[PDB]
Amino acid sequence: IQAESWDFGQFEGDVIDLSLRLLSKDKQVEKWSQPVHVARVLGALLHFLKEQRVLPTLLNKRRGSVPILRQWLTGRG
Amino acid sequence: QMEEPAAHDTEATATDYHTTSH
Amino acid sequence: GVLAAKLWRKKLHLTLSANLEKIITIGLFFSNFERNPPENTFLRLTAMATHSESNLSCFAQEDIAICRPHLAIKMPEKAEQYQPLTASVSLQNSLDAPMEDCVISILGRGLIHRERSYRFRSVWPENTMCAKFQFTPTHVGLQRLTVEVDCNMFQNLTNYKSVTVVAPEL
Amino acid sequence: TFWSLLELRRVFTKGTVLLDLQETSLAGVANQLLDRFIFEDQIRPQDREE
Repeated sequence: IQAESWDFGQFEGDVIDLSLRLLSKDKQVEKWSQPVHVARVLGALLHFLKEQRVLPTLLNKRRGSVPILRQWLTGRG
Repeated sequence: QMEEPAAHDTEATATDYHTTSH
Repeated sequence: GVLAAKLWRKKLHLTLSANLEKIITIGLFFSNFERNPPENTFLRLTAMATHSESNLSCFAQEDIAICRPHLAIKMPEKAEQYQPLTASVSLQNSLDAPMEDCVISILGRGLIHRERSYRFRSVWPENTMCAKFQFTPTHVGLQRLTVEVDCNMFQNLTNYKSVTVVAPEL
Repeated sequence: TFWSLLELRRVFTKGTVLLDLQETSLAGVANQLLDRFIFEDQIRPQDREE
């Protein structure tokens, strides 16, 4: 087992705005009080983004989750 | 340590710090 | 689980005496591989024993990880905020070739703004790199320094070390 | 003055930029700026303390 250091970066200045913008694609705003609904919606949307944006095979250099989220949501990076 | 590493001007991960906030 | 490349095959012909256990030692050498394994792949080692016309073959498999040289980071456990801090980084070249095109990067949220990449000299086999970095921690708390080493033999070799940055004395 | 803009362009061409610096005190800004000054060969390490 090899541990890779990862920067989640959830408290970056735009991650909250990006997450709320992604959640805004769900039209059941009344259910946003429920963590189960929010988690399900965001998981489905992030899986859809991963299928859309991840390309077939530096290319393996990683700088945490935040650049990946920015590239998935905006197409830049 | 012994090495005095020389700076490498690289922009490979420069876009990884470009925020999406306007 | 996607098959990347076929690296090595080996065929043996043995005779087993009745009710006798036989131990065969086989050396698994990188230089025997038909090609270098693709990056971020794992080694599937399989054994298959077939005898005469029994129509049944014994089989075993094992997943083997590829182990890269250890990136040793030396740094004090505690550090004062707004005071210079030195972290020495060492790597031993345990490969069969010199390490060329060597780039080392350091980063970490709360210690270094974005990342700073440096070039260090080529490392000949059985020699050691020993690079020292000075930076001033500026945020109080439990921080982490991440070091990444790049060369022509391996890329994105990452190690980390945690440092507790404390507030200055009143 | 003409020389003002002349030298401003001259030092901007090799200037050290820290954009979106996650800092909230003058000491932190100064320390990170001096570290980036050393990184970009703008100042020698013996000038950093002064």
